[PDB]
Amino acid sequence: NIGRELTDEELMEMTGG
Amino acid sequence: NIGRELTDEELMEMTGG
Amino acid sequence: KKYVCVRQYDLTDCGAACLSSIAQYYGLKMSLAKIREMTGTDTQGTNAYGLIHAAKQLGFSAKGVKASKEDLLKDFRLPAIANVIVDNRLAHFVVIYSIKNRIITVADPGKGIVRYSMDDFCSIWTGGLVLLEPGEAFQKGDYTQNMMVKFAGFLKPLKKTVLCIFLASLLYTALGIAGSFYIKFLFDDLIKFEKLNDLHIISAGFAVIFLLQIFLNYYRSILVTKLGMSIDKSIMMEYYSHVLKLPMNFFNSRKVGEIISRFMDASKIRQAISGATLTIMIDTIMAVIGGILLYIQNSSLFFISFIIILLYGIIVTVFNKPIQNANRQIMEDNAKLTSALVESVKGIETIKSFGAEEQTEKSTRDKIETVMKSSFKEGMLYINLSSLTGIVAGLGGIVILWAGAYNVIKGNMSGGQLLAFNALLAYFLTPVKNLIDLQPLIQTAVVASNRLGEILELATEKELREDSDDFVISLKGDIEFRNVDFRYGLRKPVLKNINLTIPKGKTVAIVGESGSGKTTLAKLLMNFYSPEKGDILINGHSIKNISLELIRKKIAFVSQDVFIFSGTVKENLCLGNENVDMDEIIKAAKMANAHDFIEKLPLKYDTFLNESGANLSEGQKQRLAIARALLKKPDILILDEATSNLDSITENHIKDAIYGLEDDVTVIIIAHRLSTIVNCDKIYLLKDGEIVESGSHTELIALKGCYFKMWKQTE
Amino acid sequence: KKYVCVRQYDLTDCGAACLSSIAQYYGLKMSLAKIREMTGTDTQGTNAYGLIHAAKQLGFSAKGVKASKEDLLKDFRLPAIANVIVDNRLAHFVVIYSIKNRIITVADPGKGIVRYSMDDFCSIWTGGLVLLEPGEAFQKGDYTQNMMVKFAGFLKPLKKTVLCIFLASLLYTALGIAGSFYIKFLFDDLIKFEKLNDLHIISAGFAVIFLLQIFLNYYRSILVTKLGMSIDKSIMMEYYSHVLKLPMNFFNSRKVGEIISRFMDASKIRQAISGATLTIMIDTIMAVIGGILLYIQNSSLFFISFIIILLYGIIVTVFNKPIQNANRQIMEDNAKLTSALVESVKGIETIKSFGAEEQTEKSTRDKIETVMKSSFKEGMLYINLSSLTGIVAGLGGIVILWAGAYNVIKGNMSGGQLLAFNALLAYFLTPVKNLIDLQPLIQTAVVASNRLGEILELATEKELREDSDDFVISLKGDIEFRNVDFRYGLRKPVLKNINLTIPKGKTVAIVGESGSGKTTLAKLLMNFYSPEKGDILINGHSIKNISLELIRKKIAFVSQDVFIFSGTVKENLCLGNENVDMDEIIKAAKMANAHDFIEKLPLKYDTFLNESGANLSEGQKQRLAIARALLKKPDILILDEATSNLDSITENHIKDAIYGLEDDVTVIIIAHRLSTIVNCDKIYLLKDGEIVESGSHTELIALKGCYFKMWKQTE
Ligand SMILES: Nc1ncnc2c1ncn2[C@@H]1O[C@H](COP(=O)(O)OP(=O)(O)OP(=O)(O)O)[C@@H](O)[C@H]1O
Ligand SMILES: Nc1ncnc2c1ncn2[C@@H]1O[C@H](COP(=O)(O)OP(=O)(O)OP(=O)(O)O)[C@@H](O)[C@H]1O
Ligand SMILES: [Mg+2]
Ligand SMILES: [Mg+2]
Repeated sequence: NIGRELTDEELMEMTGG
Repeated sequence: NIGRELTDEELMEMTGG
Repeated sequence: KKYVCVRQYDLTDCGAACLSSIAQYYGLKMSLAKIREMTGTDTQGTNAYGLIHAAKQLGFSAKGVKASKEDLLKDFRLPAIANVIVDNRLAHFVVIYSIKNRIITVADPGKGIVRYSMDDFCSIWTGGLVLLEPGEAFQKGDYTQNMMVKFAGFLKPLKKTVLCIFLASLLYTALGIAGSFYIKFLFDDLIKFEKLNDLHIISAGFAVIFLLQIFLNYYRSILVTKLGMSIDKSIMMEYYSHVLKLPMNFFNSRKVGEIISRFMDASKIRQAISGATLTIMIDTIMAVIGGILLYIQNSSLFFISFIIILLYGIIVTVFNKPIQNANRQIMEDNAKLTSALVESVKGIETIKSFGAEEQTEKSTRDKIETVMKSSFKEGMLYINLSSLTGIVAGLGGIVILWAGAYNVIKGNMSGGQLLAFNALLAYFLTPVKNLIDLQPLIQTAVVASNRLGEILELATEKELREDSDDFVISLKGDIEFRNVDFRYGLRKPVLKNINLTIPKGKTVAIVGESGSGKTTLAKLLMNFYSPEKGDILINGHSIKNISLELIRKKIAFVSQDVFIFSGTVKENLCLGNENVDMDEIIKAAKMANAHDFIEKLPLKYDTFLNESGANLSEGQKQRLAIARALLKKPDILILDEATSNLDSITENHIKDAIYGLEDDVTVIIIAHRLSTIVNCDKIYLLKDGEIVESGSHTELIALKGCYFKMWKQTE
Repeated sequence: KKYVCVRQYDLTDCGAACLSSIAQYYGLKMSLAKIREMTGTDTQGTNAYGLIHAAKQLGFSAKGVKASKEDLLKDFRLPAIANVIVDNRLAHFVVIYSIKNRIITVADPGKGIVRYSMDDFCSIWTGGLVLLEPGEAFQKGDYTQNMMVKFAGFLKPLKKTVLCIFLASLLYTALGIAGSFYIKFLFDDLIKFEKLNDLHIISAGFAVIFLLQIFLNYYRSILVTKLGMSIDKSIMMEYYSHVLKLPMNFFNSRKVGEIISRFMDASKIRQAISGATLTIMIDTIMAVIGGILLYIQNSSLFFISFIIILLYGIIVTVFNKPIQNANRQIMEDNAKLTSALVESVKGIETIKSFGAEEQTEKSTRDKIETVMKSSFKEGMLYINLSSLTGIVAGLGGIVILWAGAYNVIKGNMSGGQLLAFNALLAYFLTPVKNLIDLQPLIQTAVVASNRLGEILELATEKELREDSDDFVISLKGDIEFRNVDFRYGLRKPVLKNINLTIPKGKTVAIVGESGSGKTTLAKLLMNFYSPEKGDILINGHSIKNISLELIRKKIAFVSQDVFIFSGTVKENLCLGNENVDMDEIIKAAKMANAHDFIEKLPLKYDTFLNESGANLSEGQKQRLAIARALLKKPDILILDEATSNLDSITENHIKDAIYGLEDDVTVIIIAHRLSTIVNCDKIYLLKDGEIVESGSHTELIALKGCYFKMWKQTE
């Protein structure tokens, strides 16, 4: 669990489906 | 020849399916 | 004389089918497609004006009369075409044939011929009558032909595969005949005389015979499948290749679904044109051979087999029609249920707000009840057929044994011949059963073939024109419209004969608003539709007599709505023109300013568009389209600016580009706002299909005309 | 340990299946719908934030990690969710299970578990990872059972019919087995002893046996069809009745197609239950009887017939899967071709403008080539299966005859026994064939049953709320929002913290722009959603406590996009309320200005209404909706603008209706123009999720605020 952290804005922009 | 004469615009209104 | 009714192929084709039925009643059979053309049927429906105009064009003296309520006057000739409001949703057109003893006969194109009484017919139909009479211009003729004859021409070059299939199938039945005699050989010699050494050898021999039979079946099946795929692909590709070359009016008339469904219809006739011909060629001859074999085997038992086949044929031909009548009703009722259910899921907001879910639940239950009633009604007839066939099969099976036993006891044949006949009955019964069962396939395949081929027999778009291209190979010249009037079909004319001039290498704008044309005139210049009165003049020559391929390849067009095809930008830009270097593409991207968009993309030009450029914005799509127009480097350019997404950010870029053309190429701009047309040299306003005035911005402002009011409304 | 991956039931549920699979990988099974609603899947797709949200509530200690180019270190706990863009068309989610030795294993929800290497996989997925770990406050539990157990509950009340199928089914074969023995009797009692009269008697005896068998077959089939209809109707009806009682978020998540396809899914379960519960109960018994009888007849050839069945079953099982994969590939490629055909037909305008007919023709030919290659590849698979079945079916018969003859020569069995045996082998071969052929039916049926039962188990709308009804007879009171916050889904909350107050019986207007949830407040007051923070106070009482049915029957709401259902005006206008007199209907029509377009209608009593009728105009639809709203006779009404069809003249009639209602009722109008709101007592302006200020026109103008700017923008 040492990977680079990702912000919540990218999580919102991540539109999977 | 019996019946009421129909105008051209009324004929244009006559629509089928 | 008998009554003939033409069946409808499409859902919006009630007007033309009745006219075709009348034509055949007067002995003029012509393809329904050529009727549908001249009638001008659209997606919505058919105007009676089209029917009357077409009838007069053919030669039928046609009179449109509002049919009175009292219709017991035998003063006009029959039959006649009239409308019927069968349901509130859809009007319809039908043909009334004759009246006898106050019973009317009506040929509904949807459902054959139906008879009505005075009480229920007058209720359904609305006052309408079109009297049609042969006026000494009509001629009894025939233009229609046998379409399957044309379609066999694709099968003819495939002689090798068909001959190999025929030979393999013949050998298959021969091996079956040879192998069927095992019971007779067993019960005559082998069991009675006890020859084990012979028993083993005979068993092995018949095993290898059967194995060879199965291998031959495999080899035949592979060729049959390959031949079917080949014929199917050939038909579909030929159909599509022909369809792609038609004038646009065909595509405006019909929907996309009615053009796509022909692809399924092609695989609908592949199975006919392969299996039906193979069965006719093979199974008939094999049934004949089996007939002689059984006939020399026994006569009375052959007569028993014949009566079995006769009963089977009688039952099948009796129940062929009602099962279709039930099936069509089930299909209609199922569609009616589905539409009314989708209407219930969509209106969730109302159905939950008003607290009316019980009201929709009861209705849906009473509709599902009807669906199940129709299905059960069909199921009863189906099971009746199933039980009646089994009764015949079993009674025949027992009677065969009874007759054989009688014959062997009286001393006419031996024991083995009876069981040999029972084994061999397969090769004489199954082919005949296949022959009888094949009839509905041909019955529907002929209609499918006609529906597919009526399109193919239509004349394509190239040969309508007559051109002299060798004299003039250059687009350059003055554009002139003189007394030009064009109409889409049989509706009100959109344009009226006008006098317009467009000079060489000059900047002209055409503004149109409030429903006025701005694209109709452009497509008319593009030779999409043939002008009826007047001509379009280029450099002292009418455009009609120049090669169409050059004209479309020398005029660049940007539609009001843009279309992007599934693929990559690299191939999307140079659509229709290969042998293109990257240098001029990059130059065009400079003048099109698409470069600002390519850097952020993962791949520069190899970027795949997901689905028709769904990721792009319409403003960006328009810019890409502009680039396509520029790549042609055409003599004439036609633009339609974006409505609101220009944002005066790409507007200056477009002005810079059109200034930077740096050649005397003709430019046409169409827009609904007057902001930028100030720089344009001449501007023309089209009001209700009329060019009232023609001039530049300053003079038009000085005239204090309607253009002045439009400018003040804009600013 | 064991790897688990859950398939897709629908097409938009890619995100939910991954989380379900990860949960099951750690012993947590949940109905896919219950995790689907919790993660808040939308129509478009799933945002990773929803996955993290549901994970951290479920027990997993999730983390959203920006996956780098190197993700090979053995530091984070496997398995983990990854996001990919499949062939650069649309986003998708998979899960990474094992990473070792330059090999990646991903449990794609679309397919089975698939293995990739470093480069090909690393190319496709654009970073991003979701770490999941079952830390504290986690428990291994399963909330899902077997859905079929529930569905047999529909079969249980219809028990008496089933036995009538079963009782007949025995009496069928009990006769049929006798009917086979005829061939033996003839070859024993009749061929050798030439008993003519006994032959005549036995012929009629076996004939009447066969007719009795056919009659019993008819009687069985009628009952089977009726039972199937009953079960199918009950299943569909129960599902449709349950669907209507769900909150709106269910309907906003999914589309209309995924609710309708559930009906075909239910139709599938009818066949599943009928076929299984009949065959498993009857055909195994028939097989047992046949096996015992033939073991009595001869032991060795019974073992021959057993190996025949074993080989047939092995052949079917080995070919079950590749056929399915080929069928899936064909179904994908056919749609991928249909897309290109539809696009080309749509864009033929551009195609003809640029003269690129060859460019589309070649691409379509290449895609047709792919379709035909797939079709032939699968056709060869059927050819192989049919050949391998035929080899067994024929060689088994040949060796059966060979062994029978060999046993006859040895003197162990007679010829009549051999023929009766060969004839009776059908009753032991066909039932086993039916049992083997039914395995795919159960395989698809269990998936369909789970898919339909997930919706059924989901919580109904009524059950969620807590009620206190007898305390509050009357709705009357002040409307207030206390610190109410709301979000549609995973989307950023559109509605923020607001504070609003509405007095008794006053006219209120709501003005908003650019979609700031102006209509959202109306639906929230209608209690379609529930505010997670804040509450709505009426008469000093929170809405959550008041009974839902009384609210929904006593709130008036008119949709901004009006909807009318097909039928007749008389019942469509009074949707929801039955036992309605014509007097109040006509008074409502008078006050709603609805009667004046009733005279032109064909019949006032029965004006048949069509869906999307050309006669219907949106103004008339909205007038009808307003008529329904006034017919509900509440004190609380919500209305939206006409926005078209002479809004100025309709304004006078609307003002006559609200003023002429003559009661202290509350009305809320939502509009984007300030013209009519001038006389409104209280107006509320909404900007980007916040009420800027509360008041009337005069002080808002005097406030020198933004409302001043909008008013000057209007004029
Ligand atoms: N083949 C056709 N081409 C164009 N318009 C057609 C055609 N058939 C019928 N119409 C109708 O003719 C009317 C006028 O079409 P026209 O080409 O003048 O459009 P327009 O006013 O320029 O509209 P837009 O600016 O949206 O293109 C429209 O109502 C349209 O539906
Ligand atoms: N399925 C949906 N239907 C409507 N709005 C949705 C939906 N999903 C998300 N939203 C969001 O909900 C918010 C409020 O939608 P609402 O229906 O209240 O629009 P509105 O304020 O009436 O706008 P408009 O007047 O432009 O229709 C918007 O920000 C919208 O993007
Ligand atoms: Mg236009
Ligand atoms: Mg809205």
